[PDB]
Amino acid sequence: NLENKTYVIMGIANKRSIAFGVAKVLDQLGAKLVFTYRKERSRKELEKLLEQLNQPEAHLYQIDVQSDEEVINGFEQIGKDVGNIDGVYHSIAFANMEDLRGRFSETSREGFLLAQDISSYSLTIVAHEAKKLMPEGGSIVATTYLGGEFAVQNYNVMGVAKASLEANVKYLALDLGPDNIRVNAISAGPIRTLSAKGVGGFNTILKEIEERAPLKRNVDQVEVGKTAAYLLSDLSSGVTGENIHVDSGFHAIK
Amino acid sequence: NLENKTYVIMGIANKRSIAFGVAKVLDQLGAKLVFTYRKERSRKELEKLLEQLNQPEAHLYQIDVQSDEEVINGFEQIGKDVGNIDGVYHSIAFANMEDLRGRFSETSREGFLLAQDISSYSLTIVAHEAKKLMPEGGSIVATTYLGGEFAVQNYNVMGVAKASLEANVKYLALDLGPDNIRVNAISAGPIRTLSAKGVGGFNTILKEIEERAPLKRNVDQVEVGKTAAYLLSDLSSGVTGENIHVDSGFHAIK
Amino acid sequence: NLENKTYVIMGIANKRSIAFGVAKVLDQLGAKLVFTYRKERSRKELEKLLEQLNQPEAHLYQIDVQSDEEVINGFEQIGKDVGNIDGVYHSIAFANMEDLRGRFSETSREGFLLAQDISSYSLTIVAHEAKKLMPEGGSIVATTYLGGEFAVQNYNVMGVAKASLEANVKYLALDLGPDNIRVNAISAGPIRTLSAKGVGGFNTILKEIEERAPLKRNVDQVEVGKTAAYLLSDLSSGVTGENIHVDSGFHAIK
Amino acid sequence: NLENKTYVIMGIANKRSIAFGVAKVLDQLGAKLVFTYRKERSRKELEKLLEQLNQPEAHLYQIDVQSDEEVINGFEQIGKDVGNIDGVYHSIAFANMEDLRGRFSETSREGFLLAQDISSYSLTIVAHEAKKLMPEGGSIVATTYLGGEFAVQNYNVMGVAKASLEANVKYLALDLGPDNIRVNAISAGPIRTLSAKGVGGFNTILKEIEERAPLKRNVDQVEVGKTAAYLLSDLSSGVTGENIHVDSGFHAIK
Ligand SMILES: NC(=O)C1=CN([C@@H]2O[C@H](COP(=O)(O)OP(=O)(O)OC[C@H]3O[C@@H](n4cnc5c(N)ncnc54)[C@H](OP(=O)(O)O)[C@@H]3O)[C@@H](O)[C@H]2O)C=CC1
Ligand SMILES: NC(=O)C1=CN([C@@H]2O[C@H](COP(=O)(O)OP(=O)(O)OC[C@H]3O[C@@H](n4cnc5c(N)ncnc54)[C@H](OP(=O)(O)O)[C@@H]3O)[C@@H](O)[C@H]2O)C=CC1
Ligand SMILES: NC(=O)C1=CN([C@@H]2O[C@H](COP(=O)(O)OP(=O)(O)OC[C@H]3O[C@@H](n4cnc5c(N)ncnc54)[C@H](OP(=O)(O)O)[C@@H]3O)[C@@H](O)[C@H]2O)C=CC1
Ligand SMILES: NC(=O)C1=CN([C@@H]2O[C@H](COP(=O)(O)OP(=O)(O)OC[C@H]3O[C@@H](n4cnc5c(N)ncnc54)[C@H](OP(=O)(O)O)[C@@H]3O)[C@@H](O)[C@H]2O)C=CC1
Ligand SMILES: CCCCCCc1ccn(Cc2cccc(N)c2C)c(=O)c1
Ligand SMILES: CCCCCCc1ccn(Cc2cccc(N)c2C)c(=O)c1
Ligand SMILES: CCCCCCc1ccn(Cc2cccc(N)c2C)c(=O)c1
Ligand SMILES: CCCCCCc1ccn(Cc2cccc(N)c2C)c(=O)c1
Repeated sequence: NLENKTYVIMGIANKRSIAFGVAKVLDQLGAKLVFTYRKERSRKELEKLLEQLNQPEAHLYQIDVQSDEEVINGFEQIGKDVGNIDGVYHSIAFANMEDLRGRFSETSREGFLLAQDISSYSLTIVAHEAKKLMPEGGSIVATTYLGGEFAVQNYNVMGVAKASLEANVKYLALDLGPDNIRVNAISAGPIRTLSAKGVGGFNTILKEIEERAPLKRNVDQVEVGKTAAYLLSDLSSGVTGENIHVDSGFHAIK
Repeated sequence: NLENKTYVIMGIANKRSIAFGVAKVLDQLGAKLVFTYRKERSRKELEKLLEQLNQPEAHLYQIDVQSDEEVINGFEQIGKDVGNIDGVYHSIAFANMEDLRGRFSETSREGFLLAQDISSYSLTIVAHEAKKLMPEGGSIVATTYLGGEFAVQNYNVMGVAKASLEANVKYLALDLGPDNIRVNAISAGPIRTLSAKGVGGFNTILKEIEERAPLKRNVDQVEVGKTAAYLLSDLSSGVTGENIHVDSGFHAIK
Repeated sequence: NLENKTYVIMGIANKRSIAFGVAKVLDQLGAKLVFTYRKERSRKELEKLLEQLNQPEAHLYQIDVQSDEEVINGFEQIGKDVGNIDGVYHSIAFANMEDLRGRFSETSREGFLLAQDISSYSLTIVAHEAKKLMPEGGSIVATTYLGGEFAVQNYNVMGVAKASLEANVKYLALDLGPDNIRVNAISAGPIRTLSAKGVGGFNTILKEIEERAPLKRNVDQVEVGKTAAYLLSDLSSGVTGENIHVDSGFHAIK
Repeated sequence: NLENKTYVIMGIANKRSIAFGVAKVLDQLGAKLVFTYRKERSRKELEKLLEQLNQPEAHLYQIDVQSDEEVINGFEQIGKDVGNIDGVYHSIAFANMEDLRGRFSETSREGFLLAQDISSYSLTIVAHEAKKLMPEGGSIVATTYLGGEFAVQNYNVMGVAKASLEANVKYLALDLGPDNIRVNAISAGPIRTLSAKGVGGFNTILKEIEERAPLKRNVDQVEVGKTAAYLLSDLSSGVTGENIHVDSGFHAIK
């Protein structure tokens, strides 16, 4: 039960956002939810979305994770507006569609470092700031993909970013363990999201999952949300630096 | 919420049993619980224990996992007495204290194969039978230790048994995925159990955990129970073939 | 260069044996080679094989790894006949074709424990004895398959055995590190061997390898032999407890 | 035997450089060696070093891996001066000593992205260019550390860079498998190098290695070189996307 719990959810873009699947679940558990977005234009569509939730007031903040300030300030503000929080969900990442199509060896330096910045570092600084709002401790969860652990056809630069992220988690988990903050990640299966749109051979994989994954099916944002809850809750106390695959156990086969 | 859910808990020896830490948690969630023991003499002490739970009736069955029958029959009987179940918790293992003290290379063939039998195979056959009581599917969880993934001083033969077990889980998870049965494992941190008694230097490790583990503390049977619940519940739907470390994130460091 | 080096090669059944691919390579490096076989009937075919090698004398010993003695004695004898050795190659394993076809959950206890015995334990005892012939230290290598790390369709019980083996290596590596003995394993790609014959969907995999493996091709006994040499030689000094995938990098993808 | 083989060695700073330990070994095998350095001032000290090798002519090129051009041009030039090559050794990495001392969560964005750039991306672009000099294929090897796989006290940001690198390898290995180029990495144990100087907790670890590592000792640049040779040679044909721990098997314990 998540009453008296307040979580920050970063990275909602639409009803298909994975971070939304999470929100639904948390909301359904009576958690007070706070949200962050990148561009203004999103914000309206956003508020439109919230209405499907039993959130008394809508607490929306605009943070683009590339700006040290937008993050530092953004959080401080939340600290002022809602006080302390219990945890953060991090559903943010980016890469140039080019660098995902081209051969990986052709990947550009900007494209590379960019993905590293948004998809991995963001977590570090976010944690550092969120820490300030979790005096008695709390839980942080980030979203990764199997391509962080293996070379996945076409995932290219994003793969390396995820790999980087998955390590980020461990180092954070260690750094903040003492401050009683748990840091874990969810390796999600492929899901039909905004960003999932436009990727080559996506549909192929979804099918290969059904055909090969132990559960012979695919996963959804809710299932992720559920695991997310486990992780954000005291249920997963004692679990830190872990990466949980919510992917029909596709990770376990070969 | 675990009303209308019925789980079989194997491997309770006492109040310090990990499997007991699990039971408490499940009971506290309104699950109907069934138990199994190896020797009669335990059974009394056992009933004595249950009394701390809000279990209407006590359903205790005697199964030594070395006997193909005791298992086949034991389960069938449960099927008759309680009908279908939602899952099974497997907290069973054994190894000869000799083989854990001696150099690993000196390990005897019996000692070796014995541990494999009780600590790993047991799961396989248990799953096969439990399957019959989970028509609409369900969840199976086994308990492993970090020593299944790395050579841990002194864990010796038990290490290899766990390794074996952790693979057992994956192969099972794959085999029974279609039948909608999830199979996962919990890599527990060191806990003061009956069997934990008598192990060389154990106390050293417990301390090293506190000193090195991200959370700078140790874990208990409850924390495991909690994760166990996550895994046994529909919360962990979409998670199969996974090994979750409930160990203060000690698994993540080096 | 492998003159003045003497290695024991266990598990040759024919010209297609992986252990043979190894032998060729070692022989080609001037190593003195010793061999072991299970049944008499093999021995003749064996001697027939050796003739393709520049081995002055043929040193063949009969050891079935299920017999504690055949191993203890077998080695002692070698110790008497050839004195000290530099290392051992272990290309032995077994499982019942039944248990590989049936669902994994249906696996029989004998079938299970049998595979564990031959495919994993064998190593332990072999090491213990070979140790006696390597006073200044040496190198031991065993052969595993990817299915020890992931649930591979149909590998079933053999998978778990390999998993067990891969751990055996680590625990041995640790145990004998001080005695300056390195213990490592080769995760080989699928190769057309005697035992490879009769397995379901084998041909499928070989193709999937070519199509998906980074090298877009398959591997042979020689390539393994080559890596084997690296491992058995002082080249791989400082490497112990490692598992090297000679599989066109298939292990690295997903 | 490495006659008729030409390899590019990047990242020599002094006689203690790991890349130097490699060079010695390769030179000792009759390989034609090409070198790269970052700053001019190094170059002299460098030529001074070469003299210890049986290299007919010294082929030294200046490439700082942060410049897309210095790399593109640098290689093209080599292509003109020495024609085609057989492979590349990558012994380059950097991170700000600050970010390694501070808590990881405090890591600055520049510091972070910088390490990613030099320590990981560099490989990608280097590969892309070196590819052009390896028409019939070849082998690329990079140097990583255990902290890429686990949170290692103090390794902080460099850890994440290595993690990133280890993924880079896999994705490259896959991308260039078809062009018959193998890409692998060496996870080296701690070694007393120029850069190793100034790290906190260094001497401690070196000792913990001796005390805990299976081989109960430490490793040197040569041992690495040796494995490097295995990897760069046709010996490791069939091995790609692999990470080999040359660390006295410390990786295997816990
Ligand atoms: N979809 C899938 O199959 C998988 C997804 N994941 C991961 O899940 C997470 C969410 O992806 P998903 O929900 O699928 O789809 P979404 O694209 O809906 O969510 C991603 C969010 O990231 C936001 N974002 C991007 N860059 C920044 C930035 N610099 N600052 C702030 N926000 C930013 C986007 O905002 P906007 O559009 O408003 O800019 C969007 O809200 C990511 O970490 C992704 O890697 C992992 C494995 C599989
Ligand atoms: N304690 C720890 O620190 C750790 C424990 N674990 C694992 O957690 C699980 C629980 O162990 P733990 O709680 O430590 O101690 P427990 O002794 O409570 O649990 C082990 C149980 O196994 C039972 N058992 C043994 N052999 C058989 C058999 N052939 N058939 C049926 N039951 C059998 C024992 O019953 P009886 O005495 O009646 O025979 C005992 O109740 C085990 O799988 C263990 O390996 C993992 C990591 C660390
Ligand atoms: N083939 C492949 O694709 C792969 C094979 N491997 C591994 O490589 C190794 C060699 O298999 P492979 O060479 O392919 O095929 P083989 O069948 O030619 O070799 C297996 C060997 O095991 C021996 N053996 C079996 N039981 C015993 C025993 N009790 N005592 C002594 N020797 C015994 C057999 O001897 P005999 O017939 O004389 O009893 C035979 O020489 C095995 O460990 C296998 O697991 C790993 C990955 C892939
Ligand atoms: N030392 C250890 O224990 C371990 C080291 N490693 C790795 O081994 C590699 C070599 O480190 P090591 O040999 O230990 O010590 P060194 O510091 O002697 O070598 C590092 C070299 O990298 C060069 N370099 C750094 N940045 C650049 C750049 N931008 N462009 C070109 N060259 C650059 C340096 O050049 P210069 O000074 O001339 O500018 C120097 O020659 C690194 O990748 C490191 O991460 C991995 C595991 C353990
Ligand atoms: C080529 C394999 C495709 C696997 C699909 C899983 C997936 C789908 C989407 N995303 C998000 C993503 C991927 C690539 C670029 C961007 N910007 C974003 C937000 C992921 O990180 C991962
Ligand atoms: C060398 C470190 C000791 C391991 C501490 C954690 C632990 C404690 C107990 N057990 C259970 C165990 C260990 C040894 C023998 C037996 N029979 C049993 C049931 C484990 O598997 C593991
Ligand atoms: C289901 C995937 C098949 C993978 C083939 C690779 C392989 C081929 C042969 N062997 C040896 C083997 C396999 C099966 C049964 C037996 N007895 C033996 C000795 C292995 O352990 C592994
Ligand atoms: C607390 C763990 C210490 C491990 C020392 C091993 C090591 C020693 C040196 N280096 C190179 C290094 C380390 C730190 C900063 C920089 N710039 C560089 C190039 C490594 O990447 C790794």
